[PDB]
Amino acid sequence: ASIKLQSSDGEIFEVDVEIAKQSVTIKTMLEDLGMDPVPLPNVNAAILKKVIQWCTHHKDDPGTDDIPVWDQEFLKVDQGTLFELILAANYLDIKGLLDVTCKTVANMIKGKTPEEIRKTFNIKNDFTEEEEAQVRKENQWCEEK
Amino acid sequence: PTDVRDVDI
Amino acid sequence: SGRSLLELPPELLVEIFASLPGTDLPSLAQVCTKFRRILHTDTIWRRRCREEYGVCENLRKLEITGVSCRDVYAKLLHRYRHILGLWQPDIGPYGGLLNVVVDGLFIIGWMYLPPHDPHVDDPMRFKPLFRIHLMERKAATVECMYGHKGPHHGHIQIVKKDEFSTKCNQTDHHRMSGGRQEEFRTWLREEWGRTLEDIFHEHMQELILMKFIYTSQYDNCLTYRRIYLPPSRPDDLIKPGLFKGTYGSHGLEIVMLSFHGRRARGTKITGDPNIPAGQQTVEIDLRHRIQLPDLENQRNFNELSRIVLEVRERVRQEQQEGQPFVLPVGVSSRNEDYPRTCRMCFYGTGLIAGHGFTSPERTPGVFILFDEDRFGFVWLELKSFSLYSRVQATFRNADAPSPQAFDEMLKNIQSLTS
Ligand SMILES: [Zn+2]
Repeated sequence: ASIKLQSSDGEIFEVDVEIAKQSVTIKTMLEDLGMDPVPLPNVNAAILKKVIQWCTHHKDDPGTDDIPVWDQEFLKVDQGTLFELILAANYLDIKGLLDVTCKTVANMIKGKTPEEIRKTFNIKNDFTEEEEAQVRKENQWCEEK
Repeated sequence: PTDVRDVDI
Repeated sequence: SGRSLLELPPELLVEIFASLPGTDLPSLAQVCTKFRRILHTDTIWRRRCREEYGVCENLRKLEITGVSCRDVYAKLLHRYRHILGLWQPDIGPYGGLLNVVVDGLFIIGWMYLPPHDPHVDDPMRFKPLFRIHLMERKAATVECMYGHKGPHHGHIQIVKKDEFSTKCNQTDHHRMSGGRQEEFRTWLREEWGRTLEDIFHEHMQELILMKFIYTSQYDNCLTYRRIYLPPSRPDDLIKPGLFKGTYGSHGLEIVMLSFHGRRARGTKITGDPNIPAGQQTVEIDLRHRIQLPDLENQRNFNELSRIVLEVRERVRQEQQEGQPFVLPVGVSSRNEDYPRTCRMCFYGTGLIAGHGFTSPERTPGVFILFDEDRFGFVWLELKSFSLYSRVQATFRNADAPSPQAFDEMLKNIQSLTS
């Protein structure tokens, strides 16, 4: 019924087995490597709570390509957290969480200009003047009406 | 045949 | 806490970018060094080509030709997106069917022509009219494919969302060593499968010549207007789309069946100088079935006429305020192999006019359903039968945005020849 997971910062979580095994990484550490508790070096407690909350909600599940309301709400978090989830889901190998967190980012890009994308994700314009001119040219085809 | 006016179609 | 997009590993960035519309990728590429570098990755573009335009490119083809899916998306697919789909050329009253389609590193304009009169069941014929070819390191070329002397230089011009045109620049290629007569003899063989002899008799000899001369004055410098295939619908339907149909001495014409409540509509895709392309050739009233008698009563033309004119009357009242089948005696049918069994009949009217589309009018008739993809119309006042049969070919990019867009399209192509 329950196994133990260990956050990167040493906090231990009793978690339902079948829930935990939605992470294939965890399923492998438990069964193939015999670990208890499962040390998760790259996932901290705050993010692991959210990941378990997610996995708990989705424990019984057949998914689409449109983001269910519940998940939208779960992902009403700050960018940093959102990217932490992406990384966590990728390391833990939870396909459903990875998809939904990546679609969310993709929606944040959809339709934006280069400057709007920079402001959104705080990315610096690191092009040289010549490099910049060169990318513009390479991508004028997109305004072909 | 009824060519007398079949053409009108 | 803290993390940025820019810290995600590449594989993950590629997955996210690969999920976006290809039109967002160019903005992304201009955001920074790293995104520009990552967006070289062809898998991203190969996917964009698959999902947005239905094309899977062969990797071996790509390697041999030195072209990439980024190139394809930017310089072929996006560049020419507006000419893709299903088109009707503006050729006086004759019309036509062009399906403009993606194939590999080509975009191809395929002209679809009917089979030889009267073999309405035979498949559509199809020659290519133009192509657009992408090669490494250059813009895609536009070639005219008309003639017998191979691919050569052409031009395309995109006027609107819903109209484009083609120019051929080396018409010398449409010519033939045995002259215009051989051009004609050749065209006659493809369109009719007959010679000057079988046609010299007589009123069709004339119509066939006029058509050849008229259509060939276009030397494939042609404007195309957008058409759409009709919306499918479940209970409320018995199955829309393009059909090959007999139109007497004009030969076969292509006619689109579509449903609009308790009425079906037959719209001309190709036409003739009496009733041109774009017009409503036929209108079936789906709330006025007609019972089929035994064979011997089906043979009696006047019974059929009395019965049909009855229904016409009851219809004028309303608006004002399968078993064996045989045509009646004295009703002509170019086909003769019309099916001898049918599933049901309905009242309908057809559009007729004299040469030049003069003084068009609705005449009563009866629509006959044979099977899921063969139907007929008895032209009562002309004692004449038209036999129609579904175009089996499959068409890419031809669906309408919505039912109202279709209805709108119908009104534009009708007005063009009105
Ligand atoms: Zn040409």
